[PDB]
Amino acid sequence: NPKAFPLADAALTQQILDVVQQAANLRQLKKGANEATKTLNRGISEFIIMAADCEPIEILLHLPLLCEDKNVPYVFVPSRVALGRACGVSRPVIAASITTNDASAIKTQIYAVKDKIETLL
Amino acid sequence: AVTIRTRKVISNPLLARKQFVVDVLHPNRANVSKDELREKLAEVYKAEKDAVSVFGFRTQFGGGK
Amino acid sequence: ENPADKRRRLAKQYLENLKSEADIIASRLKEDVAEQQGRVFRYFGDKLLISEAKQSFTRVGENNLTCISCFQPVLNKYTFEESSNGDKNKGRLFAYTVSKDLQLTKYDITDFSKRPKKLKYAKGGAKYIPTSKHEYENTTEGHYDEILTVAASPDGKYVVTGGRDRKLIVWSTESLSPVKVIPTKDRRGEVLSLAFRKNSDQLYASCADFKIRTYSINQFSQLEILYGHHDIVEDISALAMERCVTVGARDRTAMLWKIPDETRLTFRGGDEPQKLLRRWMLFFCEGSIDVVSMVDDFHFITGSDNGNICLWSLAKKKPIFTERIAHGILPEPSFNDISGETDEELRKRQLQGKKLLQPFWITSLYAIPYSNVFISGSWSGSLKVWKISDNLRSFELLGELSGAKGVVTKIQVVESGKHGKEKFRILASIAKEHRLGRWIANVSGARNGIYSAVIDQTG
Amino acid sequence: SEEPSNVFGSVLKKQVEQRLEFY
Amino acid sequence: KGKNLSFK
Amino acid sequence: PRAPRTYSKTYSTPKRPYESSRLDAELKLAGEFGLKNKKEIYRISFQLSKIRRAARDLLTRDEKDPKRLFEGNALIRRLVRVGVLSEDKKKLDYVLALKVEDFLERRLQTQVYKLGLAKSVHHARVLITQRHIAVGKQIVNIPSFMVRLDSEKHIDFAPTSPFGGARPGRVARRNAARKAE
RNA sequence: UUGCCGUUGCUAUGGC
Repeated sequence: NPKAFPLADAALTQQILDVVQQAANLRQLKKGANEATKTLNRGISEFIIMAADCEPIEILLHLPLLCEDKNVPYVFVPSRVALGRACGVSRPVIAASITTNDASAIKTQIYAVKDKIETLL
Repeated sequence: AVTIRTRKVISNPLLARKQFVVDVLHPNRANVSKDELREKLAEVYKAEKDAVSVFGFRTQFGGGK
Repeated sequence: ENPADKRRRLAKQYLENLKSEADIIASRLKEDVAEQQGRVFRYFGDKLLISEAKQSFTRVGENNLTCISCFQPVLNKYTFEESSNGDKNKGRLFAYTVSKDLQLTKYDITDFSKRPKKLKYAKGGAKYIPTSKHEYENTTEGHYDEILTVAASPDGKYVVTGGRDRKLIVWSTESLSPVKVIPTKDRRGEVLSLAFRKNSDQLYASCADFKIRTYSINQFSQLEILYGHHDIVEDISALAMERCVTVGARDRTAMLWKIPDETRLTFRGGDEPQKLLRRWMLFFCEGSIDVVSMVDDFHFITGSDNGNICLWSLAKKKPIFTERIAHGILPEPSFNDISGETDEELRKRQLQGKKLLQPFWITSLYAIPYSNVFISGSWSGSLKVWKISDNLRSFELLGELSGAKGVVTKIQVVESGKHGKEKFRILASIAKEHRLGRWIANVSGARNGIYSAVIDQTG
Repeated sequence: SEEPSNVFGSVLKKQVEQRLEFY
Repeated sequence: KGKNLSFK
Repeated sequence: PRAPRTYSKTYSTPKRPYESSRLDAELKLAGEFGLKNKKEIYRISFQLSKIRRAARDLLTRDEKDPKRLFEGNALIRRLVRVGVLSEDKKKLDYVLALKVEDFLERRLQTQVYKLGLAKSVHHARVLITQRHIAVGKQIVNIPSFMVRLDSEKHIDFAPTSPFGGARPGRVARRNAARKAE
């Protein structure tokens, strides 16, 4: 019913906010909306995370359109402040993307959350 | 710097001494000679140098200790 | 006139002062050595008068003050000499502050009725950028990137500063002159917290490389490295003995180091909203542990980003007591801003009730050594003071100080006066943005300043 | 937005105007 | 319990 | 004649080494993981064979048996600790489903390539054999080291390494000097 | 009280 949908519960945000951090450390993370847009055009994203408190929220809703067109999972986290902190950047982040790499060291838990996010959808 | 630490200290008045295990950390240095240790131990325990014996030193693989 | 006689003279004068002040003499002498016995021996929380505290918020020059450090001289019983570096500094209280503007500033806080007065400062900049680009050549006299933390040597002879520039310079307290530069020797070992061993020269530094660095300030030489944290080490605290306690941030694990034995104790919270809600039949999952202050040699407290203040005992891995949402819930976003739709009801639907709401973070958490009281800080706009139970099994809210407005980066407490009657002054560095980064939305009324509050004891 | 408003459009332009003066 | 010293 | 001190072989020759698909498979495994010769492959296969044979024997036992429960739980615990077996597949049937490739990525060489410290498998082995890599406190020069989860989280360049913050190498300092002179 | 700019007392809080 809300434009923000689906919204992960408090537990799931923790595992989602987990994966993004190692992705940032492993250079497997793209931060910010326009980067997230680009990755969808190249089709190099497992899934993309968004903040539900984005000011305004309509700005990031174009990302859902791309994924469901491209059959990519997506999810919303309650706080952009928290999401940016996990991303490792000193500024709030409204949208982030995990890049495709079957050769990631953090492959296993990405597919783990990629399973839960799909169930959420 | 070089740091010297003593552990498992057992007073042995029967032999009239104190026995213990020496752990020396020496970053950026090959190792420490026995005389240098005996010096440090002598000031640490407030005893004469001649009353200090040190032996059986093995540096860990990779160095530094 | 041998030194033993001098000690005898100083000891004799010391006893005469105690006799003039006053069974009682025997008790005070025991208290003079209570610190060696690592137990809480300072029960004065009930005697504190929060309501009559004289609050003041002295501002400062630089933007985004990151840390403050206070130096209090203490008389040494073993030699009967004050910790003051020089005769001029006898009974002079000093506070040192740094910001993200690469400037270290010292202030004089001897007078509680009066307020901190600037004495000297040193400012860094692009002049100090290293040309070599190899780490070990990071021996430049000044800062060239943000400053995060400060520690003042208990001898009052040195103050040490660190930040995101992967280095540690120690400055002379009197002139703020850099005497030595200690590179961290890691590409990503950026200093995050500095804690000194009380009444001692050992410094413990927590860095962004997941490691703790132990230094000897007099020898100006590195001693040992501590590995074992699985994420950045945000905070570190110490007391007279070498049990430094640290927090691993997103690893969500508080960790105590026995340096002499080369052994460590692991502490984890492990709280889940599901069980908490069922036992109730808004609780937020703890995200990271950002602050730690060790109340006692066998006890310590931590602050989480879910607004949870947790008490710990070395015997038990799990927290013994928890205070959920200590600083409250962040104000909800405005409906006129959440959505661009004209219809208000459409905008209200985007607020999603209370799901979006999140708690304040515990930006600061400080406990007075071996005492029954500790202070917490956030950007809620008020400093909360708590008292631990006599059994050290739970704590309660003693009061609040609403003078501070902005993020409470870091807190200190200083006391003055006679043993029975002691006046307590709380110094808290206040900024407009969080120390580690600029994530926080600009808080209305937030100001970059040092908050000061003098509290009196009566009863 | 099914029924877009101009409240955000106003402030965004004001943000641009501040940038224009700065440069 | 032992003792600790540092030099050079 | 002192009672003999126990020793064991860590590998066994395959039943038919020359079968074509087997040669192609070992080629693939070695190139993916940069193995020096087939002997590592045989060692890993022998270890997997022992482990999964134990798993099969335990499965043959009826459920709720003290032996099945005890040794099965021990094997599952060891396998998850080494990182081979995922936390959510803690059952003997999944232990039966293991493959040599899994142990192969659990080789330290794979992780040092993998985390971004090295661009390639062979560069990774070069870094390991050259004492540029540290697990926690300890410098490791063995590419075959089997990494635990706590261990893989702590992989880094060693402090003494020129890449870990030490002074430049003999070659670098030599060239810098000759440039100075 | 403050890098700057104000208000409020004779001290306390508003803006970048």
